[PDB]
Formats: sequence, C-alpha cells, structure tokens
Amino acid sequence: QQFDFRNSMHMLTSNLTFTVYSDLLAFVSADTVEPINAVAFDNMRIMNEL
Amino acid sequence: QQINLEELMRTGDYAQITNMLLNNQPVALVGALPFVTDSSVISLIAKLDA
Repeated sequence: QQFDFRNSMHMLTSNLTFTVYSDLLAFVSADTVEPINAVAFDNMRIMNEL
Repeated sequence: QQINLEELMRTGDYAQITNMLLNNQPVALVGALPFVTDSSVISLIAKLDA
C-alpha cells in the first residue's frame, strides 16, 4: 500500500489521570463487640447460659 | 433527648451520636462519669467545655 498521510492521521480520545486500586476492602475500618455479647437472627443473644 | 451510654459502648454506637455531634443538636448523655473542676473564669468565656 502507498502511503497517504491525511488518512493515517487520527486524533486521540484518552481520559486523563487515574489512579487504579486493587484489593479494595482495606479502606474498611471495622472492630468487634466483646464476644460475651453476640446475637443471631434471634436478637436475644447467641451463647446465653451465663 | 437521651442515650444510655451503658447501652452505647455495648451496642457499638451507630454513628447516631456521631451524627448528632457532627451536626450540632441539643442532647444529653447518661451514666457513670468523671467530673473535672476548673476555676479561672476565663476558661468559661473561652467556652472550653465545647
């Protein structure tokens, strides 16, 4: 093929400046009550024989 | 209004308090508590207590 400039010159649509994140989750801050205080769907208290 | 502290540190706080504090709304707290005495009026005008 012969070469024709015009037709080979294309413009470019590119976004600009990301920052890609993996793992995710991590951003989650989470603690836990003290075991002696649990509950199931029940809501009364899992493990309740003092 | 009110919010039992005992049940708070038990339940795990639902940002209920977190929100009210953030948004500034008239509220109360309840239970055992450490008082702290001050003098030099100043402190007051400066409104330290907030």
